[PDB]
Amino acid sequence: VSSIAWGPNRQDITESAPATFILNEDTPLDNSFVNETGIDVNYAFIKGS
Amino acid sequence: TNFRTKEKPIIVAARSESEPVDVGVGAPIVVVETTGEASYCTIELKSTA
Repeated sequence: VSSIAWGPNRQDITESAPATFILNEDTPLDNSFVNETGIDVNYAFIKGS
Repeated sequence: TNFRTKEKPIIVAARSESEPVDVGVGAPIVVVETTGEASYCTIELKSTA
């Protein structure tokens, strides 16, 4: 992440330290999409109802 | 004894310039070139609109 503002001449730059992150099952999920969608395509199976 | 009368101050050249600031445009400043003799001068402007 870098913070850039209009400096004296034309621009000014103030950066920050980089960081890394990975997304796995250990990462908590808020979902918020809920469920009840027809036709499921997942790692588990292919079930139709 | 020889002398000379004062010169009436007249407007020779006049213009207004605004300094270009990085963030926006600076306030314009009117630059006027004048010649004549006067203890002090009063300058007034009337809008032509």
